[PDB]
Amino acid sequence: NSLKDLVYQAFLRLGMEKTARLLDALKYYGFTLSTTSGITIGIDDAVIPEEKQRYLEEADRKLRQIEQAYEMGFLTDRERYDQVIQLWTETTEKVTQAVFKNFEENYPFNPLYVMAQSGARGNPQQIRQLCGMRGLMQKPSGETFEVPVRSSFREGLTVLEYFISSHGARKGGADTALRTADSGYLTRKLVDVAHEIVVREADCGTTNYISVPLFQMDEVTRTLRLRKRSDIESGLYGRVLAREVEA
Amino acid sequence: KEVRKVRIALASPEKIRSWSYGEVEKPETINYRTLKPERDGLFDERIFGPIKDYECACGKYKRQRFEGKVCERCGVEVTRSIVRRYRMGHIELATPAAHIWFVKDVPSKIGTLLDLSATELE
Amino acid sequence: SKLKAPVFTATTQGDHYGEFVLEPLERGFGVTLGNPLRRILLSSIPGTAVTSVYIEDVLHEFSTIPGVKEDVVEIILNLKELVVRFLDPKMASTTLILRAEGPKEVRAGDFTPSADVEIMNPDLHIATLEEGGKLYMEVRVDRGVGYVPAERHGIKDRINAIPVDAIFSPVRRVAFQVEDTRLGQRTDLDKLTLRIWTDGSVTPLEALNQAVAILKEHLNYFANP
Amino acid sequence: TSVYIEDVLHEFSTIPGVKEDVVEIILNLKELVVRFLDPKMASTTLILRAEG
Amino acid sequence: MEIKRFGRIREVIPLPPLTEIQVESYKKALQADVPPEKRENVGIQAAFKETFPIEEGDKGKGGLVLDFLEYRIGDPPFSQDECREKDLTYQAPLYARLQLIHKDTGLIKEDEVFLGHLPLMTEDGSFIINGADRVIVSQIHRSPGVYFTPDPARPGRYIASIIPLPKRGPWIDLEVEASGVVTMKVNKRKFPLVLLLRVLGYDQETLVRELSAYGDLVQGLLDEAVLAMRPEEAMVRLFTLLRPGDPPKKDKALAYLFGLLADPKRYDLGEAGRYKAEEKLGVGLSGRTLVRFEDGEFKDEVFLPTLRYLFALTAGVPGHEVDDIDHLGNRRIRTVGELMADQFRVGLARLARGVRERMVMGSPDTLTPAKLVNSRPLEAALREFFSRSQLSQFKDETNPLSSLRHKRRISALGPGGLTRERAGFDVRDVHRTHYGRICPVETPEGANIGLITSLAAYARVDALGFIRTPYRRVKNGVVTEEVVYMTASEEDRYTIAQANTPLEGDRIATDRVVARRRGEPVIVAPEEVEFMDVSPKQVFSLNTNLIPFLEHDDANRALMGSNMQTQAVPLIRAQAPVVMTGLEERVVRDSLAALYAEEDGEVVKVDGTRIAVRYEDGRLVEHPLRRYARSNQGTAFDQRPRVRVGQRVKKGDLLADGPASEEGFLALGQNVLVAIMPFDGYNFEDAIVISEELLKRDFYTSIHIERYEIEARDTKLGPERITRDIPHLSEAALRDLDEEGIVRIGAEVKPGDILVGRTSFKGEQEPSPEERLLRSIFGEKARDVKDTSLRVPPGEGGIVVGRLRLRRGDPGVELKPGVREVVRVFVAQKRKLQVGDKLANRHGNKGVVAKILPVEDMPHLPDGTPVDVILNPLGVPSRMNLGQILETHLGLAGYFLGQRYISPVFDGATEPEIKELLAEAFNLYFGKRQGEGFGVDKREKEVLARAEKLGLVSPGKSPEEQLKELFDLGKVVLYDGRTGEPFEGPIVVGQMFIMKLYHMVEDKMHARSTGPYSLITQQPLGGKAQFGGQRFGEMEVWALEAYGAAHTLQEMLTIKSDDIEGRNAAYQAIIKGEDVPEPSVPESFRVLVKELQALALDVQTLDEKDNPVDIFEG
Amino acid sequence: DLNDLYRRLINRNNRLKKLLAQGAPEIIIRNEKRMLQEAVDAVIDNGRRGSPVTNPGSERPLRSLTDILSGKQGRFRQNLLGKRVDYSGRSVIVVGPQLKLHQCGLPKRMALELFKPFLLKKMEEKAFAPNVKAARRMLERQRDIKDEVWDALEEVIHGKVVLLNRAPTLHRLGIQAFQPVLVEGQSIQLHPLVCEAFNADFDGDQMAVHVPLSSFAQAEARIQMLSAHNLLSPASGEPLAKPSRDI
Repeated sequence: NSLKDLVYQAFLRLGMEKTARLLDALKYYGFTLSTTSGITIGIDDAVIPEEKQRYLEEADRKLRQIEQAYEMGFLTDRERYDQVIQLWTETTEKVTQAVFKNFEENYPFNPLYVMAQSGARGNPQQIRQLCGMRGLMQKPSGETFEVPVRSSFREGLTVLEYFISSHGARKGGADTALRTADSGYLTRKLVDVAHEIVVREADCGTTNYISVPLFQMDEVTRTLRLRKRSDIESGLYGRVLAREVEA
Repeated sequence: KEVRKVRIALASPEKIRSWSYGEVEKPETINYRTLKPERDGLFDERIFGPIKDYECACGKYKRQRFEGKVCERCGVEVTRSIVRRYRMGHIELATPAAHIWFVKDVPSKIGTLLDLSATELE
Repeated sequence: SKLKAPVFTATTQGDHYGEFVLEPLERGFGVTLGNPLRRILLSSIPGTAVTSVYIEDVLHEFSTIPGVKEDVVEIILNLKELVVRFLDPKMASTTLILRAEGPKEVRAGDFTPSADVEIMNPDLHIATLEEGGKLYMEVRVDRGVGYVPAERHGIKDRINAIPVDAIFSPVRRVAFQVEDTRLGQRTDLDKLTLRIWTDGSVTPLEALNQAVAILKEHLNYFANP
Repeated sequence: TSVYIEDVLHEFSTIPGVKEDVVEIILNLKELVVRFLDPKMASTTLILRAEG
Repeated sequence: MEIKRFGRIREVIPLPPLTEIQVESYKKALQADVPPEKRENVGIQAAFKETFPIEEGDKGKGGLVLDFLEYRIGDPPFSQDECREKDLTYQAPLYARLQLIHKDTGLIKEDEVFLGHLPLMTEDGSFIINGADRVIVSQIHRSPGVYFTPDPARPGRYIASIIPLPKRGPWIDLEVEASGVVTMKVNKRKFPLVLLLRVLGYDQETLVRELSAYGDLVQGLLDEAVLAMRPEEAMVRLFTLLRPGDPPKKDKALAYLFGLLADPKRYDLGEAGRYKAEEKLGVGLSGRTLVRFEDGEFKDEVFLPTLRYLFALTAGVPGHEVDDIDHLGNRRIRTVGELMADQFRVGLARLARGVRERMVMGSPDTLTPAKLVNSRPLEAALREFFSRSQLSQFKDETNPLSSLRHKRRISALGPGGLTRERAGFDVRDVHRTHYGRICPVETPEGANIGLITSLAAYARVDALGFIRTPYRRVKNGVVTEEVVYMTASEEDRYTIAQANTPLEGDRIATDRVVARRRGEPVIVAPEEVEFMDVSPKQVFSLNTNLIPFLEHDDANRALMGSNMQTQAVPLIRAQAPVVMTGLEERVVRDSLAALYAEEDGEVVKVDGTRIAVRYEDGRLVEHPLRRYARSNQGTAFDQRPRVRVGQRVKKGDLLADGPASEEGFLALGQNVLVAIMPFDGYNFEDAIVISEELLKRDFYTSIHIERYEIEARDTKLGPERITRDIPHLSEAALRDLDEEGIVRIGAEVKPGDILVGRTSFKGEQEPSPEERLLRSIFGEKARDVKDTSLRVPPGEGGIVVGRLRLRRGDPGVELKPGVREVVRVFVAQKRKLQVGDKLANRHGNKGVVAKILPVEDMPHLPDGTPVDVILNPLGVPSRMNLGQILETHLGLAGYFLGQRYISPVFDGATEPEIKELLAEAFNLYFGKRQGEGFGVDKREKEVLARAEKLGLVSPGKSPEEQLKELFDLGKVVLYDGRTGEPFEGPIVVGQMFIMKLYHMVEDKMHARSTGPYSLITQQPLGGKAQFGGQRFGEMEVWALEAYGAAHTLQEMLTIKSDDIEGRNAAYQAIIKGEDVPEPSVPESFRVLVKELQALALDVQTLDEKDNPVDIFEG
Repeated sequence: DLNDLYRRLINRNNRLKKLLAQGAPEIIIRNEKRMLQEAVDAVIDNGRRGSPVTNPGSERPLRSLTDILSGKQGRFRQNLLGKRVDYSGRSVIVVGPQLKLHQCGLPKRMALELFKPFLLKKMEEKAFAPNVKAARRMLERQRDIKDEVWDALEEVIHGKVVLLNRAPTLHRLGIQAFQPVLVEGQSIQLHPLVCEAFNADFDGDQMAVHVPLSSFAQAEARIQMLSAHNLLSPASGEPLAKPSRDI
């Protein structure tokens, strides 16, 4: 994000020419640097937040209390099954954010992290599976076994957890699959239509304009709220005002 | 002057003939043993353009200028080997015709302009 | 083996900087050469700078100064940029005397005339004072070698004056890069480019010459005794 | 810099009685070292021979 | 070297004899080694017998029949090696014994009647069809029975299913629609099913009985009181709506397939078809959809118990539920031996209509078998099979693994009974079944993903293709030795437990036991246990097992590794991965590409060309060593002597290695020393750096043999000879063609240089333009017999080493229609590494190279020795393949420690166990350094200086320790050879096993300024002298359009392709350097306009003022 | 394949052209013209009705005036689908760390074959190599070029650029231009940054390289297609030459 702006920015108040050179050196300067400062990947750096135990521990316990709460009748099979689920996911999210908090107060230069923080590689997600843990999987028919994946890749995930954590890559490999084929399917049809449309004049001469929506109307709550950052830009960016505005 | 439109007009008997340069009112064309059309046919060059470089089928002045190459018994106009790529021909037919595309397209361009029981009739 | 001798060009500036360029080079040598040279430019180099700073009125880089606009800490840094040179062949140590007045703008040349030594950058902001502003300034200077933090030597010329960070390393910045040009069916042929930035003292050129000669002499020891 | 063996036309060959194969042969030679003693010595050719 | 082996759980049984899917299946089909009176059906037996009591039109009256007794196997008209050099189908004559009784009687048994060439299998598992080898693969289709399932174009309602074995019965679907009815779909037909209920003896009150009251859908299937009539009458509204053209009461001549006997309908002998259509249906069925000739009419069996679960399914009660159509207990597998047998019900098909038409025209007395049959329909239909069907695949001979990998495959595709290339989002997916049967991480990247796949190690297919996977039985708390190979439908009711789970001596150890039931993963009580898997290997595919630390790799970036490991190409100084998994060795043996000894004896003669032994008084065999022969990809595998000339052997052990093998162990690539880190963006995004060092040691070098061929035909302009005599060729050229047209062996090849002369007459014409400017590039105008010799295609080449010759007429050499004399020259090449070449780890880190750097650069360790490959980190994060990083650690370990280890599937070593040797290596390694007299220097400490500030090192401990501490932490300090200063951060280093893949730039890469202009389309194609001709698609253009690339667009649509004018025009243009193009009017435009008129319609042309054009000027 | 149609088309128009000249048996004249059309019929739109022409032997439909024009590369589509360049060349791509942005790969080997022309003449225009064609002969002496040569190849390209492209191009960026440079190794060298666009990966993927001649197309390129002049994604007015995944 940072530079990007600069990037853009720079360009803003400086000719494309320059813009480049900048882009350039960065490339360089960073590189050679991104190496002088020799970082690496030694599994140990694949940190696990001490609180893993206490978390998979205190959580492991909230279960013997919802199944021993079921033994009687406190919960239907439905009121029950939605608890072991909304269970591990609450804890799961603890795993996530926790291994991270520890990731700022201790080891703020840890390979992985830094990356994810900076732009390098790594998203909020992934990192997790590495260190803290994965979570619950999606069945083949969109379901989720009430049995989690405690292990984390840093640890040699066991036999079963794999056979269930598997689906994901291929049912999510069907995407990269059938999602690649259809050439540009969309693209084409598209094309054929507006291949005409081109800047053919300066000002249609029209007075007519458009009313841009800044505040979304939640078709559910009906309560209001302005739009999110981006959207906007991609709604006004470079637009052309039709009837001057005061504010 | 260069193009600035393309209008598709129909096909007229008079005009189909107008073109064709030749008149393949003749048999089959090829000859494998000896590469040569077949005394008037699908490749008779005499009617189209010369297969080879300028030259006839027997040999004449492959001269750049003069304009209008032919012979005694070798009327193969001498104007390069490419033009074999556009000069058409024709088989002045026996009697009637139907460029299907007016018969079995979609609306039946003829079996409409004249009713003719939509189809089955034509 | 083959390969001819390099082409040594040099786009000089005047006093600072210098884009020297040697072209013809077989793989590796690019780095080989430079790197160490760099490690000499910025390392052992003959030069001079401030070593102590007496300032009549208040001792402590962390005090206050009436009559003055800036503060001790600054005069310090401003004093560093300052550079002087030695005309006497073997006198590795001089004392300088700065004299302030009422309302003025201290300048690097306004330093005690004296012949034996030479102020090289007469202008420098140094300081600037209000109405009736005092500033005697026993500024001691040394013939150093590279960089010696004001916190390694502990200077002792006077009792209320402050020692400082010796920046007597003419070589103020040196960067290179080994791009590779072509000369025949070959294209990965090392192409070095050196750039040494220096204060108005010793020309970058010499910055190099002296470097080599040093690194040179520094090889004659691998002799065979 | 190079070699030569009896009835051999290419590096990818075999010889009756040798469990190697040019390769196995070649890769064992590339390595070998030889002291030249003389400065004049621009180059020379060694030579070996096997039996029974 | 010295090998340690981690984890226990002793494999109660090694792994299946692998190649079992092709050999053990093909031998129990073609039983030529078992008395002919015996043989318990299937394969050729059940094929000759399903169609042999073959009568003759007219039942009883005029004679002529023809039956079966036993079938005789043929003997190889040729041997494995010849049938290959000579282009033969290594088939094998197959005779059968016929005898046909007449009406007047006669026992005329014509002694073996040739029916057709049936190809024999190989020890391998592949065949020899028209030359090379192919892999008759094993598909997987929907196992017979009945399940029903919901309705697709009508939610809420249900459709019924009746699937018998395929190619032996019709498809039947009882879908209930909105009209109220319950129509019957059969072979593309949708008629009122009420018409088939009455045919099987059902009234107007027993269709309302057993199935009304509940579900008022029976009052739609009912009111049709015009067809709720008579028995032999509901047979003519069925034979006049199922088969038009014939209204006779012979509606039990056709209505006689789809039911009784087994001519068509039937789902196995009563197995999947019955044993399944019994438990879920209305119990009790024998073997066909109902039955005919019983006493007179048809006594229904399975068109009502399934019509009592489909309507009680569209309302219904419990027990009546949908079936899962992708379950394995619900899925089958067509093995090899049977797929040829099914091309025998098709080989014996167009043959049971080549006689039943031969007994109508020919005298019925003058007849004896071998005079009624022609035997062309089993050759043309059983040769058509090994020569065309999408399943008969080439055979990946890259390495030996892939070879086998191929075999293990499982396809859905297929000739008819299969899946197209546009469906499957309820199958492709991995299913709660597969567990131990069909690996889930072997399928291909995209395009096909899913449908295709490799079997799960141990698992075996059996009986009616039911996958069966090994489990170990317990005595409810105790632990047996007995092992349970069982089907899936036999697994959905057992509470199985991991093998991973702690077991003391021989039983259960602890109370918190992890177990699964049906498919759900739950924790179970120690004696609440039925079974327990034999191990995890039992779970992953074959190669998906070679993975060392799979325990720590994403699931996605993994298959990549099991895969790719296939596109693995061999090298010379090969070497097996430092970290293995056992099987590592076995793979090499079941592949057979390595040479072993049946009985133990001792070797006597030993050389590259052979190996003679003298087994224990069992004679003295002497198997040769295939030396430098070509694969099919090209590869070039060759076995190699790896034994001495004097030593008692070990009952059959590596009698010498194979291609990428090292003394019995699979050596895909070469474990090398790696350094994980970023270099000047020299491995960037997914690139990799190399040290000249390997080229030095010539470490990563591949051998490859390209196969060139030629054909000389018979023409009108004369026959195409081939002599070492061809005009204008300057001797210095021919120079290496002693063979009288062929290149001699051992000749150094170049491009354009001659390979195989071949003179053809042709001509009869005169050159002209667009080839007389070139031309003299191909002639000097000319000759009465032209060059047309082979010549080396641009780039390729190498050193020859093999020539083959034929000529229409040799004993077995059979040339096509028009051809005479063949030739094939074989030239190979060394290939080392070339910036860009492709390579990766089993852990899915595919990565090519961009910068081979000198041993002067190459960040080296402190003790001088430099790394090899720099494996930047970045490529690890977003993907989750830790383990690879784990291999590196073990690496450095295995370096100083001097060894190899085996970290099997989820059984490998461990962080606590590894740190152990890692330090165990440091204590050693360093003992080496302090012993020399040194002990860490400024460079190092300075690291450790920050190594602590970074908390990886424990503060307050001697420099020395901060090292070990760190060392054990799998990293260390690294020096950048370029600058004396080391890196400022410990660096993870170690030995990483890698490989070289199929792709190698050398075969890609091209460029064409001009050259071969097609004559068809009028544009750049092929390439005799100079080569290539890049394509250009819409996308390209649109974007081109994107930019106001006007010309860049036009010049991209003209003088660089069709518009003949230009290309020359232009071509010339530069030869002098002018503006160059400006083409008059693009070719194509005219073309079209003309392709137009060449189909009526003027297609004129005007401007702005609307006026006549002049679009053709000629 | 078309020509075999026009065939019978003449076959009939001649066989009946006779019947009328002699022998007026009504019924026949009829059974004949019935083919006259069916002739054309086929030739034009063979496929129609329910009976495709049977070449004596195969069962292959054989084109027709219809088919031919009927896209599937039928004179209409064939254009916006393919065609094959004259100054083309593809290859595997690799890091161009050193390479300054606007710069680019191209190893001598191909780099030459992909310029034969210009080189040639430029050669003559230089004291070396007497006559044009004469020159043609020296760069055909199998391999191992001379020195002076290259020098040329260089003064040869200094100034002109080339276009590049990954496999599934998609956006104008999908292709760019660069002052290519000669460089060892046979693969193609490419600058970082770009990657983003083509979704430039590094696993042996490859790209293309087209050569423009028109004093026009050339200019067109660099001033409209240089990655350098094109930094931002119209797709959303934000950067693309964005440093990253390391830098």
